[PDB]
Amino acid sequence: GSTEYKLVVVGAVGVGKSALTIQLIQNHFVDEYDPTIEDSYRKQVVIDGETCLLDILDTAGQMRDQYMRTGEGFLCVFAINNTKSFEDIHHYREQIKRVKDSEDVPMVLVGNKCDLPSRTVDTKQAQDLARSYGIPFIETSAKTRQGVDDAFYTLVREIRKHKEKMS
Ligand SMILES: Nc1nc2c(ncn2[C@@H]2O[C@H](COP(=O)(O)OP(=O)(O)NP(=O)(O)O)[C@@H](O)[C@H]2O)c(=O)[nH]1
Ligand SMILES: [Mg+2]
Repeated sequence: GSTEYKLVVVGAVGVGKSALTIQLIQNHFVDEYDPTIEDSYRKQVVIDGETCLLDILDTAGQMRDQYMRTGEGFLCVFAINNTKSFEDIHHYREQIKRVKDSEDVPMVLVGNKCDLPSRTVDTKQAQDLARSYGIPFIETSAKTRQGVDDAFYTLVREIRKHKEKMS
């Protein structure tokens, strides 16, 4: 078996967690909203010449300790027209560090819905927060597929760097 990576997608209700994950796995988008309880998915990919098995947990917007314990890296999603969702990232991250007992947990900040018109969260404020945390920031649109593969592949790169360092 090729290296397995356990990725967990977290963020507020309605930000696009499910829409990003379904683009990655099935290559389509839907407008209809079906709220998530707890979903999981598996996908084989090649990243930087290496075959990876991605094991993805797609979490509910509104159980937390257990997924924080199992995940190796976290996709922290907000929507660019949802100020509260952006503010919520601080609270997710604190809960993660506390569960892992560690200042260093692989994470990627994702600002989704970049296809929409009136953004209430600006790029600079998100870039600033990612610089503070020492993690990457990626803008995405699950509607168009812009950035989707980059978001997940970057998270795997962050997990690889963390194993190297911990060694
Ligand atoms: N314009 C646009 N709409 C999107 C985008 N991503 C998701 N949406 C829309 O936003 C709504 C919520 O998407 P969804 O994937 O269900 O969000 P979620 O974060 O999984 N919700 P939950 O926490 O309840 O499981 C749907 O109407 C969906 O089509 C996007 O990038 N752009
Ligand atoms: Mg969902």
